[PDB]
Amino acid sequence: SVGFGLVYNSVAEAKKFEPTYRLVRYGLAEKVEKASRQQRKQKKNRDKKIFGTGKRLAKKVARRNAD
Amino acid sequence: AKVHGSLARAGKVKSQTPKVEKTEKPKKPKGRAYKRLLYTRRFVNVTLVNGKRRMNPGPS
Amino acid sequence: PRAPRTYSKTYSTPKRPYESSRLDAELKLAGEFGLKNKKEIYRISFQLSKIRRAARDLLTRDEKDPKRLFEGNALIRRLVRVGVLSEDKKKLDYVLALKVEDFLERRLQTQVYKLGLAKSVHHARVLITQRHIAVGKQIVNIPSFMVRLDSEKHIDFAPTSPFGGARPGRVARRNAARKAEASG
Amino acid sequence: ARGPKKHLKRLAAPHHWLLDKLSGCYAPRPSAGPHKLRESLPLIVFLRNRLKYALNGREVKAILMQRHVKVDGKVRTDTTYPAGFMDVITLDATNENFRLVYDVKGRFAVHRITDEEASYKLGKVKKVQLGKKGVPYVVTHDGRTIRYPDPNIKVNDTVKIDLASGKITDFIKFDAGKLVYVTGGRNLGRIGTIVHKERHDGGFDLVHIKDSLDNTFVTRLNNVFVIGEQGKPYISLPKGKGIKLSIAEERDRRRAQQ
Amino acid sequence: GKGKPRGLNSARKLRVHRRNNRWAENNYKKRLLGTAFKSSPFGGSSHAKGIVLEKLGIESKQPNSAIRKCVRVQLIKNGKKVTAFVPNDGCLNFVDENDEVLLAGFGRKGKAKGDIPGVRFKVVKVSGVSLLALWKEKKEKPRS
RNA sequence: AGGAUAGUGGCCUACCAUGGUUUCAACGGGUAACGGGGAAUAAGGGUUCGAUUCCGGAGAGGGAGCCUGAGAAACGGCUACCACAUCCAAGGAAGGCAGCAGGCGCGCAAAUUACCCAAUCCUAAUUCAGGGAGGUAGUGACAAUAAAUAACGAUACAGGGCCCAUUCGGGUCUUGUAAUUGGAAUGAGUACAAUGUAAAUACCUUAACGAGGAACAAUUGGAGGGCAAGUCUGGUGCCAGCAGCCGCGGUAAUUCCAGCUCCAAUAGCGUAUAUUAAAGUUGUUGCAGUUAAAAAGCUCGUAGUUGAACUUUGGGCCCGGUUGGCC
RNA sequence: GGACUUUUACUUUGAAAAAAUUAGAGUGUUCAAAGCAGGCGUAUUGCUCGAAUAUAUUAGCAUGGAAUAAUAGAAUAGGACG
Ligand SMILES: [Mg+2]
Ligand SMILES: [Mg+2]
Ligand SMILES: [Mg+2]
Ligand SMILES: [Mg+2]
Ligand SMILES: [Mg+2]
Ligand SMILES: [Mg+2]
Ligand SMILES: [Mg+2]
Ligand SMILES: [Mg+2]
Ligand SMILES: [Mg+2]
Ligand SMILES: [Mg+2]
Ligand SMILES: [Mg+2]
Ligand SMILES: [Mg+2]
Ligand SMILES: [Mg+2]
Ligand SMILES: [Mg+2]
Ligand SMILES: [Mg+2]
Ligand SMILES: [Mg+2]
Ligand SMILES: [Mg+2]
Ligand SMILES: [Mg+2]
Ligand SMILES: [Mg+2]
Ligand SMILES: [Mg+2]
Ligand SMILES: [Mg+2]
Ligand SMILES: [Mg+2]
Ligand SMILES: [Mg+2]
Ligand SMILES: [Mg+2]
Repeated sequence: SVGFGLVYNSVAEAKKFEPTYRLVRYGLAEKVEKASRQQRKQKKNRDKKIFGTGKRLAKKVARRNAD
Repeated sequence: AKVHGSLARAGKVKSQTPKVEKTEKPKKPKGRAYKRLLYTRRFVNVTLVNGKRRMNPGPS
Repeated sequence: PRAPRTYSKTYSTPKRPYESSRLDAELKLAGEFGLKNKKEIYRISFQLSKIRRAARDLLTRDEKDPKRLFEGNALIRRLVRVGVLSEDKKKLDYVLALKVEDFLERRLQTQVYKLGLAKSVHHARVLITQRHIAVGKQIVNIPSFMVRLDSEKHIDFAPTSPFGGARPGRVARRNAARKAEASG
Repeated sequence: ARGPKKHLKRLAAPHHWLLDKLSGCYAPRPSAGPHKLRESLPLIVFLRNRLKYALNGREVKAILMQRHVKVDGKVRTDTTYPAGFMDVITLDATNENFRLVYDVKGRFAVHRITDEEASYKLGKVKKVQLGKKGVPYVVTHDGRTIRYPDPNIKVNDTVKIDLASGKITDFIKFDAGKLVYVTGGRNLGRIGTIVHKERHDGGFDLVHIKDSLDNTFVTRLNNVFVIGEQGKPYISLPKGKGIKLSIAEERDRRRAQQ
Repeated sequence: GKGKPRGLNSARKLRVHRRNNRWAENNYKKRLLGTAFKSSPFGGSSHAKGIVLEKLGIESKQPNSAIRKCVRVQLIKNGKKVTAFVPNDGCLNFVDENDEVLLAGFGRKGKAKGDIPGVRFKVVKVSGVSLLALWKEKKEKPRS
């Protein structure tokens, strides 16, 4: 079988130049758990609809919920 | 012209044919073995060469 | 919007479907060389038609032409390399005078049969398909291989196969299990 | 349509980049720079496809962003900076120096040069003009503007550039008996010692050009780059030195060394 | 001089003469007038779906004494009425009425084929099931 | 001459002249017409197609107008009208999938509301973020490439030479057939693992398992001719039906419906439609015109096509290249 | 740099005619359709060949030829040399 191999000068260079998928494949780093792409995009499209932080809107709707 | 007819006769012969069930035969090989057996049945075993090598004779 | 993969057809059906001369000639060829369709003969005749067309449109040009010299030498070299064309016949007209049995004589099936590890071209076919062969040190399971006139010194059984050792085999191991049961 | 294009599909890229037709729909579009995108070489394809020093655009970016590579003395940390003819590329790591010259097949070669040769470049002047306040200036083939030139420097001449400053050390004129580099067209890459040029006032001045093996040809004046007089060149020529071997003698040499 | 001009500057004459004499043909005139697009029931298509109106007992031509068991079917896209010959034996008992049939040409490129006077189409599928599979009972007719 | 434009220009305005195109096809109409690179078929010439992976245009439901900006007459940007159409506590508000999936219709006719930025590239203030662009997988007999569905023995018949030439005795070596029988070989298919990959599924590797027939079982069309392969059996009886064409069928069907056998191609085969060759049945190459279709009733005649011969030849002298030619 | 300089058609050569496709050179995708890869060492440090070429009409451009087919010239000499 035939492949491709890379040795570095140090694990510092290895961890600054190797991709994260190969690092977590070797078990050197931890694969960060993320929400799916659809959920991320839905969150971004929901946050596009608010102008600013939205805390004032949140307290106003929590006031207006009773009426 | 005759646009009419006897539409009750459709499928007459197909219904009248006695159902003859297929006999079960030894399995005939498929592929390179079949080309091999055709080659043998035509050339080295030339069994029926009657005058000019007929292929599907009548029983006579 | 990616570059399309190029593909080609490798054969051509004849014009007249049913003529007894072509039919029984190619059936003799298929029986003598152990083929499963007429498609192999059609493919070989297609390659031969292309080679003959190249030889024709090279011969229309006169000699001392760089294109004729270059591509005629290349084609002659490729044919004498695969061994379909003998070393004396290197004059670009024997290339036209070739026939399909010269090409079919270089397939791995008939080459195994000539080397005598099969005793029949059908035995060679099933051996090649069942991976009990190695043209160099690599297993090949294609009968239409067109050995390159240097590989016959290396056509032999595969090392990781029965008739090459290192394991008996499936039904042999089974029979060893059944006879060990009878031993018990 | 509607403005400038920012993409470049594969099968539309120039063929001398030797980009494979598979492995992606797109090609690295050279950014705007000193050269036309047709007669250019991005640093990504130069580092990845010619030198094999990287495998991805991500790795090329990782090389560039730490200011390793510099071209013409400037760092130029851009992935698609158009490197053109006779641009020098200095890699202080590995202490390597390349000069972008065409091989005779018409593609850019990995012509490793020394440091004293990397300390300069030649430029073909495209126009001489008078700037504001009567300052004369020239424009080289890579868009460099050099003010206060020698008054004898006319168009279609070659100037030697200091490459640390933008000054002119000396210059080669344009007439018969001058060693030229063919940069453009069918004869791109040959080197052929001008015999004479024909004028044709109204467009496309032609020049007749004969290599060391006496095989003559002709070229438009746009594609010619004079690089010195006959014999000694002002730069280091790559392997072959622009002979344009026929296919017959090429395969004879391939059968010779094998 | 064999009729036609032979001069080196006489290409226009030959071109327009060939254009007119090409109009004198059948397939060229038909393709350029678009009779398939205008005066064909199928509109130039290979097949067409329709709704069965009734069953006809169309007589064969002479010399041949037979009844060919065709059907009247109204095409969905054009609304045109069309007579289609149901091919095999007993297959008229699968296409009863208001069936949604597929029709094809018969192979004569718009001509009435044989002894069947004035039909040009054959039935291929009825209710989404093919007639030869129905005839060899590999399948059977759907609900309705 | 002026306005306007980023600029040229009837681009627009004022004044002035009467010009401009056309049988060398203007103008108008049609196109089931985006153009090209190209595709199919081709002895040559050619014929047909090109919505479609690249380039260049035009469009964002139909028109029109415009802000911003270097760049838009922009539509995943606004404004109006027209056509459809959404939600309302009827006051009003919000619309443009010819982007990716997907859903109705329309149809002879075309797939998942999946995963990911890991590659190819692009954008940004920018190594880092984003990208239904793109890639990956799913559906997929659109087309192409390779290629299983068995191989080898031993026994029982039937040959062809050769040893014996001792009656017809053995038969060595044989090429086929078997309600004869054996051990081997193998992948399809599961699957520990590893590889693979952004992560997976597959592929290539590989433990273990995994052929003996009733299995792990190859179809499609046909057997009068054209055009490969039945004067075999049963049924029907100008009926049913077959038949691209000629034709078969009316009580002895080589053509229908079946069985048996055989044939052609083979994981592919048939059918319909369109087109190419066949078609020298569009004829430039290369048709025909007395009678098969076709010389205009006859002559003149413009455009068009075509158009007699004739003008430096011959003789020398050298030079040097290629192919040869023993050497 | 000049003064002038009969006009073409035709044909040769060359520049130009995007890539992909087509033909085609090389190359073990295991064969092949493909792809443009790869190959060779003491494999411990590395070395190295490639990714050709051809066609791509017509139009336009430059160039050699000058037969073939046209065109013009000095004839009430307001002709050439000078
Ligand atoms: Mg770019
Ligand atoms: Mg003429
Ligand atoms: Mg004006
Ligand atoms: Mg005006
Ligand atoms: Mg249209
Ligand atoms: Mg486009
Ligand atoms: Mg637009
Ligand atoms: Mg719409
Ligand atoms: Mg708009
Ligand atoms: Mg939209
Ligand atoms: Mg959609
Ligand atoms: Mg059958
Ligand atoms: Mg039948
Ligand atoms: Mg026959
Ligand atoms: Mg008749
Ligand atoms: Mg028949
Ligand atoms: Mg039958
Ligand atoms: Mg012909
Ligand atoms: Mg005729
Ligand atoms: Mg007549
Ligand atoms: Mg007359
Ligand atoms: Mg006239
Ligand atoms: Mg004339
Ligand atoms: Mg010309």
